[PDB]
Amino acid sequence: KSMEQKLIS
Amino acid sequence: MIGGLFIYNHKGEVLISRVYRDDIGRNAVDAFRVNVIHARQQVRSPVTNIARTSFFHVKRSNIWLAAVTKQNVNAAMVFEFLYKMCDVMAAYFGKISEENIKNNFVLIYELLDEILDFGYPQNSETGALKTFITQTKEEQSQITSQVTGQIGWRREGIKYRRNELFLDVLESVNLLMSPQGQVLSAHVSGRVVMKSYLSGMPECKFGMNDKIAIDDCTFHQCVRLSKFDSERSISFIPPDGEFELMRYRTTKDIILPFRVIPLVREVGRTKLEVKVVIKSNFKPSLLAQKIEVRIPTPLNTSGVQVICMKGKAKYKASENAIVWKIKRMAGMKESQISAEIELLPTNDKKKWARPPISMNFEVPFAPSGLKVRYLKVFEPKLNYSDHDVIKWVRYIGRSGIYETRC
Amino acid sequence: MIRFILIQNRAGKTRLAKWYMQFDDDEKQKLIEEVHAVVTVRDAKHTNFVEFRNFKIIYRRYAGLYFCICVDVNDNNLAYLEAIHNFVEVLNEYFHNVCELDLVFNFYKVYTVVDEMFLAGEIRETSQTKVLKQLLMLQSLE
Amino acid sequence: GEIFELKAELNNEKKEKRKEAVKKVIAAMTVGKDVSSLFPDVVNCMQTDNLELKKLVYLYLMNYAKSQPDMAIMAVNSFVKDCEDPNPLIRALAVRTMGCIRVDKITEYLCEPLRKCLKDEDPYVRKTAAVCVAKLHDINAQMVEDQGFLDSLRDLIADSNPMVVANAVAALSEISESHPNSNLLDLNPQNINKLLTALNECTEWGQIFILDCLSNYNPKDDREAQSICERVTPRLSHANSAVVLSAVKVLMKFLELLPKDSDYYNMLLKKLAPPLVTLLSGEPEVQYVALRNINLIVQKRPEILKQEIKVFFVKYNDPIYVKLEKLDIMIRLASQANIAQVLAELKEYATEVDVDFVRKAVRAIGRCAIKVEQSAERCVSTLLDLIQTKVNYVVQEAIVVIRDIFRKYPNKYESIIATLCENLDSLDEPDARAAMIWIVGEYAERIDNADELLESFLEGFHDESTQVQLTLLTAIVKLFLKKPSETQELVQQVLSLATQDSDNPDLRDRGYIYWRLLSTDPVTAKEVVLSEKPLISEETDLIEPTLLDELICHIGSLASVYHKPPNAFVEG
Amino acid sequence: IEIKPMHPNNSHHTMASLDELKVSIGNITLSP
Amino acid sequence: VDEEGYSIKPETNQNDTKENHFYS
Amino acid sequence: GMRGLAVFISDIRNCKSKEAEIKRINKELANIRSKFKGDKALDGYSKKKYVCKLLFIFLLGHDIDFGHMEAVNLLSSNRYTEKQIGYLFISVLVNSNSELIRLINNAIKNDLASRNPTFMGLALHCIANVGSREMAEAFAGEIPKILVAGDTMDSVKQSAALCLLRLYRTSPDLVPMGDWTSRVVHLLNDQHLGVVTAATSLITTLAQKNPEEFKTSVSLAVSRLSRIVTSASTDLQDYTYYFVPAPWLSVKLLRLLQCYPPPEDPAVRGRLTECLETILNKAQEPPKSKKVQHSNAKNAVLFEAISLIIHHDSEPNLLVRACNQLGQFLQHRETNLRYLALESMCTLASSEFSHEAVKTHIETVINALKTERDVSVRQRAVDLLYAMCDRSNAQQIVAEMLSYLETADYSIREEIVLKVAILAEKYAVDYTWYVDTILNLIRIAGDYVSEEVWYRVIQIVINRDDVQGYAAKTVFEALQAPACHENLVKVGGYILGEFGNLIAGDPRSSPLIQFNLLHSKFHLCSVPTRALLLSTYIKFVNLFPEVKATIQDVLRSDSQLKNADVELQQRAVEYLRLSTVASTDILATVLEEMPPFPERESSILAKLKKKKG
Amino acid sequence: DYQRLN
Repeated sequence: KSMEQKLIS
Repeated sequence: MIGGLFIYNHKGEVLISRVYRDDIGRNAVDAFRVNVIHARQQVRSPVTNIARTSFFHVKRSNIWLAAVTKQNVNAAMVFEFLYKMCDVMAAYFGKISEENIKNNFVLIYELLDEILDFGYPQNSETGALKTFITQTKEEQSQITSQVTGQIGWRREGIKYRRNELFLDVLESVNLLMSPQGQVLSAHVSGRVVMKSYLSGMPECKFGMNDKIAIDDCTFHQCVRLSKFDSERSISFIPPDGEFELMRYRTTKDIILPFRVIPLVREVGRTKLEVKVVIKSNFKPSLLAQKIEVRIPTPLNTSGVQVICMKGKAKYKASENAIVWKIKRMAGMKESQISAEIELLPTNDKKKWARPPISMNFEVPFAPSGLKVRYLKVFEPKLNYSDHDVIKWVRYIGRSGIYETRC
Repeated sequence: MIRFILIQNRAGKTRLAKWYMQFDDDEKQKLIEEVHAVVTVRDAKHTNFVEFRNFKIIYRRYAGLYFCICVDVNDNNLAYLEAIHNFVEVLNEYFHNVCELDLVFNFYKVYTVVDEMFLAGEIRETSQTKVLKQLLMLQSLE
Repeated sequence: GEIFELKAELNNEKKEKRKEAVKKVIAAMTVGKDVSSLFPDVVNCMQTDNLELKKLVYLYLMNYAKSQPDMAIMAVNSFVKDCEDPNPLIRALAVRTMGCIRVDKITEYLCEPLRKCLKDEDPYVRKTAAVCVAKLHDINAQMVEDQGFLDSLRDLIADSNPMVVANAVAALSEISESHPNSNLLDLNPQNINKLLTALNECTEWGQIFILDCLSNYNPKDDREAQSICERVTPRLSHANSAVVLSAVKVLMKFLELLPKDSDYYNMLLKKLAPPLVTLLSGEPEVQYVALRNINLIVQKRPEILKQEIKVFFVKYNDPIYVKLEKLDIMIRLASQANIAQVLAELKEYATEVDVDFVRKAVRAIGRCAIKVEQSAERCVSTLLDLIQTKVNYVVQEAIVVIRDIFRKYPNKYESIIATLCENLDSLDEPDARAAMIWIVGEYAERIDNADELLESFLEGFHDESTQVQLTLLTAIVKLFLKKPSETQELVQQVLSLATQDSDNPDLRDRGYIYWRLLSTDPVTAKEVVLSEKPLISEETDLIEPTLLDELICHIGSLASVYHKPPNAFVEG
Repeated sequence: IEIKPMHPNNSHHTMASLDELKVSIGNITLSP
Repeated sequence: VDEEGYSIKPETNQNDTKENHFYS
Repeated sequence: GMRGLAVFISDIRNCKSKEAEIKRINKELANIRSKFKGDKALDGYSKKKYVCKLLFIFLLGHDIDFGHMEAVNLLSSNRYTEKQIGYLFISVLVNSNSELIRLINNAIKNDLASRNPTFMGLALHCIANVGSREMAEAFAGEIPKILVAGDTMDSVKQSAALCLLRLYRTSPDLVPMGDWTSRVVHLLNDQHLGVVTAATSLITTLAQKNPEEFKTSVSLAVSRLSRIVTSASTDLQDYTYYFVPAPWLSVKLLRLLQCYPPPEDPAVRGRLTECLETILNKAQEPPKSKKVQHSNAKNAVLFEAISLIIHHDSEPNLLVRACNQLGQFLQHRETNLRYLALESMCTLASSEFSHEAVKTHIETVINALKTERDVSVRQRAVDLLYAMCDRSNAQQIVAEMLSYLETADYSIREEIVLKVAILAEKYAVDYTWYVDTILNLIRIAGDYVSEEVWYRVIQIVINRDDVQGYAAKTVFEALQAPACHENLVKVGGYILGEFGNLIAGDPRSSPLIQFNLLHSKFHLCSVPTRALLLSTYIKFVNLFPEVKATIQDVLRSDSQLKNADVELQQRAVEYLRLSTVASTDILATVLEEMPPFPERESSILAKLKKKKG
Repeated sequence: DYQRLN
């Protein structure tokens, strides 16, 4: 899997 | 003819999908995953009509490969196409699974469009797809005339430093035999898998014991099949690389390499006492190998106990069957296994429904009694011959379905 | 009442399977595998619902996480769409601008954010206040 | 969503970064994502000299361009400018692809080069043109100049190169699915002597086209029909099915030569068995197709696999669908000689765990019994043990056999209903509630109980099989004529329901007809309802004489699989 | 759920009164 | 696969020709 | 901050293989097994961390065959975060036997009963998260007592309110109604609204049957909206989520009022109808948020509010003004707001005081059946055409659905078929229409023509003397289509059976001509279809004795007399006796006109109603 | 293993 982050903006 | 062509993973996710007819939309690709891969009831066939759309398929590793069509198509012609396709693939990026699918996803599409036009199988032949699908004018004009010719097996000329070739007389021995020891059905289905490393357009001719007498034998495309139906000449310009030149079936005088001998005697209501015995059946110089002996167990199987006098067994509930492996066993020997099984009475009182004892095994002779009497070569332009051609012949016999009622 | 709420990253790993129902393992994989199929095709010009056997799904995708609620047929639509968004926006405070990578490192921590905002099949607690309080107070002292 | 990220990527000034954009557009297309939007941005990449890209722009073009006819014009000048390219493999791709775009303006710009290409120096192009015509015919089926591409097509058959004439024949049969008045055409002594002769040099696939073609043809004299089969026979091998069966499909049609008539006919019956068997050795899918084809071929000509029957003994790890066929076939092959070993295998079969196997396998004894008198007594034995095992779903399936056995061996096995009614446990399978009711029917004089039995089933009428309904209607007016004293209150009900409730027009008509008979003339009522019915025939649950002959003429096809004429798979 | 079996066939003559039939037919008239 | 006009062959049996024979 | 976890889980997100997780997890199933059994004992972190690796592996799909009771230890614990991982491991795994089922539920009994707001939040929740029979039975009489408003803290009456619905749903029998009723409606008048949202639910699903009893606090639903909207701008900061004043809670109330009719108190219909025109006036002020979260929840309410408005059906102010309201969501840009304005406009269409208006929104829907395109968005637009259809609408509304039918998705069709069937017959000025449309229904579907639809096309035609002769001709003419559908033959076979004589005249449909053509389908049909034809045959053997010649020679045929199928023979034999042994007066009296079908329930509407759920 | 032939 890869790097995932942020459910905003 | 063939409308669509869809591959999926164990999860019902799409990997490749190429539609060749307006006949067919998303609708279908969806209506398989639903009705076949996520289907609740599993008892089924390989062909499946849904709303007057038909849905052929095959599985390999964890994969589904479906053909779709809105027609009364040649059913065989599909499955056989599905197979030749799967050959093309594995023989381009090794192993047919989700990683090697997604990894060559272009190479696939690229191939799917070349091998199939408007649902008509074109040129499935890997030995031609590789002259202009990559993993001058007179240089294309060849690469085409070859593709569309009568030969499509052989890139022209391209040749080896020494002319060589190998022949694997692989066979698989099928058996059904009652618990007495009486052969109900038993046949051998074998195939002669050349490996032509010859040079040029090498003409060839192949003999054996054609009179052991063969019940029927089917060829590859490369054998001049009317020359075979006049004389009994198996004449063929062969593919380069490995390729399956003929399959044959043999019913009579069969070296049945193993007699299972089962002996069960339940001791009241709860104790079950099982004794299987092998008897190897060939020249004792030779040794059979990779011997498995699936001994199926009750469904009320509390107990997991065994003592084996050779090899190494290991009970498997879920399998509901003992699996007993012998490293090697020479010809004309014996061998036992024993078990003691505990019966916690599950349902009412069905007298347990006993499968048979099935066997996998390799042995290094042709259980058919088939032997390769000769293999002629000839290239009239570039002058080489036998007496500067290497040759080779192996002989391997797996099981097939080696069932023995118990 | 709700049949279940899922989450699934675009790639189709199950990152929250809640079962208020006597489903079987063969009928749990199938609907997890299935839900995904219906949902990971639909853009922003289709209805965020859609029937699903004898029930229906409510869902929204927040960049790369597929939140779904298989609700009843008659259970309110735009009211269960927010119940995700106002369930999201409580994850937003508790994990501090939440992601996916938290929902795994803290995989036993959104079950408590769940059980709080929903139980048995229906909603239970819908203040971004009394929620964030019962969480961090349950934590700070153990 | 993440769809602009792409439009962006597809413009980036490094051509390789654009490429790897498309690659992601293809992937997204594959798994549903309606990248319908990106059309023009893909089309800006299609005027490129790098093929491995051009190719993937086409895979895209093909899909969306029917649902984008407006914009899809963007593509046309690139296409026509490929159908002229000095590389034939590029030409074939251009034309191959442009044929697949379905929007009438593009159809028109297409006719220009598809004329060129049907006449192209290169055969790999002509191979393509030939196909591109069937594609065309699937829209603008008229196109008058394309009534004059049927011209171009036909003539490709003569063409030197075997891959052209394979796609010629292939294309041209599918075009021939519009057959209002003057169609098929073809089919002459010049034609066939090419085809059959090319039946060697054409590929694997070409072979299945030509054979599936000829099967259409009728010959006239026998001198001809023989001299054809001598050139089809050699198809004994490879597409270890397709070609073989398609040659069986022909060979089976070309068998009007009267039973013994010739040394040929009693040899072509000999040739047909070996390669038929061999299909069982192939992979489990073709095994199936060919098991389903045998099961037809057994009915037309039970002379071929007359002996061979050992070949159908099911094996535990055969794939269920191969078993189910193997069973139903052995039953057709069951003879005065081999009910011995058949009955034996049948009882191996009925201890399996697949329920619809076990069943078909017991049903298979009754079918056997009914077929082979000598068996009946011993065949009926087998059903006791099986019943005595008390496995409900076996009993339920046996009652269904036991009934039809009575009807062929008219009760000299009464004893068994006592036995099997004390192994029953529950009767939930309607298939088999029917057979209970009908036995209690026929023999209501010999069941002191019968009026209980048939009362029991009136409790739940609506919500029973419109078979357990029709079968009970008759089983209670049968009882009534037999015990009218003590019954009337049942035909009061039954006939009531069948007349005054049922939404089923046809069970209402049956519920009147009885009510009318009884009411108008009871002497006729009895002599109609209880009239002596003949014995059922030993058959093996067969196929209708011409419905067969139609299928026989469909032997490679999907028809032979499903055993149903085309008209249960829709028009496109 | 109750269940039963079958007597054997008679051979000759104890006959069935048509009057019994006609009586029992006369009586029956049908329901909703 | 090619290298310089000739084709290659995967193996570690190694070359075995006539093997103690003649052309007599 | 467990490192046993954050190490082990950091290995699996660093992985780049599916068979490499088969290494790293099956190392961690061989790791934890060494822990409990053999070597010393570690508690606190060791029974907490070497279990949280077994709840995290069972959400990656691997076998938890070695490890459970390790965690049936954490249940009777001290701390809050040493039980939590025990009541998320008898919530994701109720054990493999009934072994721990008596050891689980006395490490619950001691925790419910231990007066505690923390250790009741784990212990009543687990009964509402599992909903087992053992977990239900023994804690039946318990739950009524807790809930009674009084002594047990606020956010525990939540955990009982929604454990007595779970249990009343799993085990309704072990929940009959005592007098904890009057105190539970008392909860509606609460300060803690997390309890009211948990109790407004429980008052519904139980007293779904009878709110007359619970009615009282019915009215006082209003008070918690109207005084947080009509006057001030951005009201009490409690739940002021995207400017909408506490939404996911006024849906639960308007949805408790939808159980049994409008309120009888003339003041409580004067307070409610005032409040209804607060929500019809929250949606007569424009978007004070551009992002979609607002109009959602403003309408999440406004819909459930409309959902009641209809259910009342009593206020033709709030009916024909709420449908003009839903007739401004049809053309709206969002597909959700159009979709829901077809889900709900649906319901109105059949109420006298609303329909006439609804009916006059039609073309919008037709030309939205002929638009958005995503099965579901158009699908729901049929359901509306189908509801709005009266005698006016029909002919258009039929030919329209007929159009949809072809193109439309296999997976229903019948759905549409059943509808067209029902509509056609329910609104036919002329019945020559009814026949033509049911015949279309057989051309276009046929494979989806249902059972009961082709029953009803006969029932109706043997009730209408004007159509008989027409049906006869039209049906006849359909059947010389060489590729006719089975269900044509099942119909056309019974139709000429009764009315073939009204076409006998025509020289191209003489009784020889007719029979010969039915027998052209006989060999190609299902037993049942053949069984019918045999009746149509023996009927013909009365209508026309011209052909009693041929029809007998068919009935005698081995094929028919010796059939393996019961009826197919039962009949062939019976029919032959009549043909031979039966007077002429008796045969003609017996094969009479067949009485008209009595007016009745129409079992088509009964099957559409059975397609749902 | 493989044995030379003619």
